[PDB]
This record gives sequence, C-alpha cells and structure tokens, in this order.
Amino acid sequence: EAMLAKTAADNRKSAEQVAAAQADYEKEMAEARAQASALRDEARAAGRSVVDEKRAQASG
Amino acid sequence: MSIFIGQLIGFAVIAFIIVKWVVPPVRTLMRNQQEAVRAALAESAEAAKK
Repeated sequence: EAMLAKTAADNRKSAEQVAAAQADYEKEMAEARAQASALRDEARAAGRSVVDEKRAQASG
Repeated sequence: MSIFIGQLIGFAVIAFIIVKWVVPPVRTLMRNQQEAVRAALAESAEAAKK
C-alpha cells in the first residue's frame, strides 16, 4: 500500500514537476526579455542625456 | 473393502467435479490477482522511469 501511494504521489509530483520546469522556462525567458529591455532602455536614456548635454554645449 | 471401494469412487467423483468446475474459477482469480500485482509493480517501475 505504501508503494501504491508513493507511485500515485510520484505521478502527481512528476506532473507538477514537468509543469514547473516548463513554467520556469517561460519565467526565465520573460526575465531575460525584461533585462534586455532594461539594458536597451537605460542605454538609450544615457544616450539621450549625452546628446542633450552636447546640444547644450553646442548652444553655449 | 467394498465400502472402501465405494468411498474411493465417491472421492474420485468429488475430485473430478472440483477440477472440472471449481478449480478453473479459483485458478482464474489467482491469476487475476497475480496480474493485478504485476501491473501495480510495472506501474511503479514506470513511475520511477518517468
């Protein structure tokens, strides 16, 4: 009976384990996309600051 | 002697009836339980493999 219960628990745990491994896969995909979007955002923001201060220097 | 022969024939008839009618079903139930436990162990092995 313990083996039967353990087999049922193993089936359920492996089902949720494949589900959670997949979910972690999309989670880290979204994480990498978020960091890429960040990197791009702060890079372009620094570029905005640099170009704006260059415009100010040119005006002066 | 004679009563012994009659009783022996009666026992032979009883054994024939048992083997003909009651033995097949009890054997079938035994085999069913064996197959059920075999399937349970195979499913446990399959769950371990999975």
